[PDB]
Amino acid sequence: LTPVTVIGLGAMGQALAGAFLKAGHPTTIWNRSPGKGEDLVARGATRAATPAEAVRAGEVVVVCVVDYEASQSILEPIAADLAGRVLVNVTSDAPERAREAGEWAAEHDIAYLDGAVMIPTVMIGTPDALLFYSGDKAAYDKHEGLLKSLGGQSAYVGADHGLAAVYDLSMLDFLFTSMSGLVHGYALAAKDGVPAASIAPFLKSHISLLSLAVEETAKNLDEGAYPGAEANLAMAVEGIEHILHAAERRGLDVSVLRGVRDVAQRAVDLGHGADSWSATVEGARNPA
Amino acid sequence: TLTPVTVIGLGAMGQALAGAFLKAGHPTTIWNRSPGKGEDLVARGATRAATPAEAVRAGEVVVVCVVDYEASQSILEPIAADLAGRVLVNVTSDAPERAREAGEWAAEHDIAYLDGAVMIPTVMIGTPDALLFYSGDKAAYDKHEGLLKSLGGQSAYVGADHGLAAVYDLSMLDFLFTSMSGLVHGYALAAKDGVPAASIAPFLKSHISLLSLAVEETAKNLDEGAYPGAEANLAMAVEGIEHILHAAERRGLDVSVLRGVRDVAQRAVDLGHGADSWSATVEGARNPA
Ligand SMILES: NC(=O)c1ccc[n+]([C@@H]2O[C@H](COP(=O)([O-])OP(=O)(O)OC[C@H]3O[C@@H](n4cnc5c(N)ncnc54)[C@H](OP(=O)(O)O)[C@@H]3O)[C@@H](O)[C@H]2O)c1
Ligand SMILES: NC(=O)c1ccc[n+]([C@@H]2O[C@H](COP(=O)([O-])OP(=O)(O)OC[C@H]3O[C@@H](n4cnc5c(N)ncnc54)[C@H](OP(=O)(O)O)[C@@H]3O)[C@@H](O)[C@H]2O)c1
Repeated sequence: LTPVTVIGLGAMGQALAGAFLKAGHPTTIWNRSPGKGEDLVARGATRAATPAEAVRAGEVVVVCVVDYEASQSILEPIAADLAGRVLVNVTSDAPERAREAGEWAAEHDIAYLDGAVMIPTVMIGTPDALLFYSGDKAAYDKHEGLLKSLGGQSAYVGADHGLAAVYDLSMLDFLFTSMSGLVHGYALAAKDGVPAASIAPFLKSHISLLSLAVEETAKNLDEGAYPGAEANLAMAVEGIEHILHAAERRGLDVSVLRGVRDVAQRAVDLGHGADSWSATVEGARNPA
Repeated sequence: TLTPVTVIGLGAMGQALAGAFLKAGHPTTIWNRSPGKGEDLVARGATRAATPAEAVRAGEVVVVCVVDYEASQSILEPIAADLAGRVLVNVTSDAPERAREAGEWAAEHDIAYLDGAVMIPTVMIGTPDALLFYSGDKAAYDKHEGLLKSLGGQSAYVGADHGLAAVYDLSMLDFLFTSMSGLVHGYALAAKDGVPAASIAPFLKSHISLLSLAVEETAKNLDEGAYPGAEANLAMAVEGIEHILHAAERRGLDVSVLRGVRDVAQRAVDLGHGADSWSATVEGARNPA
């Protein structure tokens, strides 16, 4: 039963440590700020007094903090104590930061997986939870059972240390932008006296539509073909402008809709008014 | 015999509506401003009218589906005399203000009026996955419910206010178009590092599932004014968005949408919500600087 260490006792670090304990792994925890995660110690975790003590207690060291400025500020002073252990950083950040961390790990003889948690804390430790990994495949295979205690959908995506961050940020781009639009549409409805509870059942239709659009948009963008006969971009721009101006008249922030509209109109300017929404990729890639 | 219907507008959606009326056996008359559209509807049995006046005279119910209300009212106003008596159904997507103006005009001309919206793509018209909203004259909706239900399983009359369907429509399209922008953007980000969209797509089901539950939870949070952030705080999410925005900008992508996403979230943090959940961003949307 491989001993593991969790660096970071924010919401997600605590979830990761809890899943390791539930799976029966000896678990050691550490956080910059004191007093967090009381229940983890009640569940059997050892609380380390220093970062070096923490890493020396784990054959695998899992880091989950807010950014790589934070993670590397913790890890750089203790590089010598990471020798012979597998370092796994699941902090969400840019591929450039993951690649820099990977170069530093290689310099110090530290087996390295750079990863990402793609689901909320309550899903950690369940079969459906998705986590990405990239880097040392031998280390991933050796500790696959340990890692799968965090989520059944653990997905290794390649040896390049930035690849997990590519998949992570691309998906979060979609997710956060979508969550912004969800809040915004409910805010628009509320301005006109419609509670969100009345809109929510109908949005199931747009969730189903998004599932179809995931596949079609992927094929269109990979191909560079944007067939618009059944729904053209010029029509969509007019539709978006109606939303934009309605929300503006109601005193809502419309920075997001203005961006949606501007990127779409840019693609129209580039010749894509008869193409589908997928042609907006041309406006995103070729801004004015 | 079956109720005769007229479709005004032979763009993509008008053609789909006319095709569904034909499939159900309704006599169907069609008209479009520009020539040469919808000839396959004529082959399937539709009658092409030469003018909008002739088109409406052939229908007990008149269904309009054009690009905006500037367009629809420019067609309908000159033919008010021929519309009197008939039921007018406008499913063009536009602002509630335009729908209320059109409903007032119809009422002042003794035209029974439904204002509606098509919420799904053309392939779903005539199927159980169709969703259309209607608001306005309940008596006309009830009389012609069977005709309207030939378009789609979910045919939802929402209330008397002529602008109410438009509120439901634009609120949902706000979500849909914003989400579609993010889907294109995320795939574009992946491609900048050589990752095809086909490689990202299989994993997006995880986030569609998240969004499916967020639809319900976010609705409750906003209706209640409760934004519990213990398990995912807004300050953490702002940093996450920053990383996406910088990664994308450094790869040469337009980041206007992410900048807006971040700015509304940051405004909510500035209003005291850094420990609350993403739902607290409604306060930034409502109280811009
Ligand atoms: N639902 C979720 O919560 C969720 C889901 C998927 C992914 N994630 C990812 O998980 C990561 C952690 O997020 P979280 O939700 O756990 O955030 P959180 O609850 O805000 O925790 C932030 C963590 O980072 C630490 N930290 C920040 N700056 C630091 C510094 N300069 N030095 C040392 N430690 C520092 C904090 O330590 P202190 O306690 O000392 O501040 C804490 O342990 C993020 O990358 C996030 O995107 C989270
Ligand atoms: N396509 C979809 O997936 C979809 C889904 C849901 C809702 N809708 C809604 O359906 C409505 C129609 O969209 P669509 O996809 O059919 O658009 P489209 O294919 O671009 O067709 C536009 C229609 O409007 C007409 N039009 C434009 N300006 C006009 C004017 N000044 N006078 C008269 N006619 C005018 C066009 O006639 P000409 O041929 O003479 O230009 C055509 O019939 C929009 O409100 C849209 O949001 C569409």
